[PDB]
Amino acid sequence: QVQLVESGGGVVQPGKSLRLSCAASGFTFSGYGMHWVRQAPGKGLEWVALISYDESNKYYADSVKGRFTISRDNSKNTLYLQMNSLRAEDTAVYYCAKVKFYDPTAPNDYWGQGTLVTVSSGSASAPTLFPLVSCENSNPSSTVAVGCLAQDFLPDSITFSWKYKNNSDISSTRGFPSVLRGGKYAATSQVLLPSKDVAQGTNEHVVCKVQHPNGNKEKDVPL
Amino acid sequence: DIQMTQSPSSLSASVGDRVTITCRTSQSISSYLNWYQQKPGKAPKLLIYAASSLQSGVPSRFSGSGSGTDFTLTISSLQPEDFATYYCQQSYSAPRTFGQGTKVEIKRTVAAPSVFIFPPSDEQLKSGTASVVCLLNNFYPREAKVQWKVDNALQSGNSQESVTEQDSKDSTYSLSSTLTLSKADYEKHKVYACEVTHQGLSSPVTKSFNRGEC
Repeated sequence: QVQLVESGGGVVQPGKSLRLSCAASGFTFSGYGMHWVRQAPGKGLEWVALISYDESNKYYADSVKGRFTISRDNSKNTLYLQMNSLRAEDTAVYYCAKVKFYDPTAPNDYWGQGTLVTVSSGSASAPTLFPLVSCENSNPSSTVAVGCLAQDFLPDSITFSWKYKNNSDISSTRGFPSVLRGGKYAATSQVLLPSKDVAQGTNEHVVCKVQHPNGNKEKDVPL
Repeated sequence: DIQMTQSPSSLSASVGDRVTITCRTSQSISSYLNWYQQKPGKAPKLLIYAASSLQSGVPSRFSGSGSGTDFTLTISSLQPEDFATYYCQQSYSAPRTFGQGTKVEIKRTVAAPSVFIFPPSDEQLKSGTASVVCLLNNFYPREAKVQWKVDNALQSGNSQESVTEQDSKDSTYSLSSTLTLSKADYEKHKVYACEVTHQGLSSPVTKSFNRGEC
């Protein structure tokens, strides 16, 4: 089937440059125009640029005009997007989209998976975990809530995991989206444990684990 | 630039309901409006182009109409898979513009949030920063207002919210607000209050603690 695969995304500081690739397959790449559409984290879709099948016409969104540059290699069936003078504003998932037919108004019928382009002045780092224990514990509830605070990480690619003291997975986990705390991200996780006597006893604590490209870390959260 | 205005921002509906999303443009785009559907973590899918032409494979329960400046998307009868975010796009002029999106969420019964407050770990305090965390669990609708009151003084600018996606099992949401202060500022305050006001609470519930009582 028609497959489009972007690549080239990464963590980069402002002023720097990056170059995306979109490998097309399953269709006559050379016969269609291609578009680059970005989507800022938690926001709408924003059109970046387009290039005609014959490479004659190339248009860009006002915000990227002069900084980005679109191109294609009809022989390699690859579309490119050269991103220069990256600003924090450009942080987003970049999708390359094929148009449906030979017409200026043609709809983007096939989209790629996208690449995350995180532009921050902070440096990529693994999160700093801190335990979140309810003040005086959650006694007036059938479930004591302990949490885990992951902070100062970049890029926004973390996965929380919880294991009981006996090293087995915890089902009652809540994962919250990451908030941008000045260049870096911070995220929270929460576990709801049955206070009904089994609030602790033997299990003096639980284990909070986080996955991250720059380093997986864990912490013990007291019960 | 052709400004696209989409309404409503979000709409609660149940399977079987007829849905109608509207998209309006600041200037005529004469029927060249496209409708895309997007689910969390996935790429947009083309549903309708040229205001009313259905893309190959798109179910017939989807239909569009309109011209010039007012277009609408109608889902004759929502199905479980139709709950997603929908965008309208204008491919009449370059730059191509998109609507802000319309999230079609599952209609659920009102639920009061289980609020919780967590004080910063000593480890974190020793390192210079204080993160007071307030987690609201399983509530509905999404409209919940958390307010930080440090010593009964309104806090603004140092709190950050994060709402989960509508829970797959119960159609509820959860929010986490984080008030971040520097160790020094934290220590010069006793009562840390998280005032939660939600459509399912007769009165604003406040969860708090006095620095050092735990």
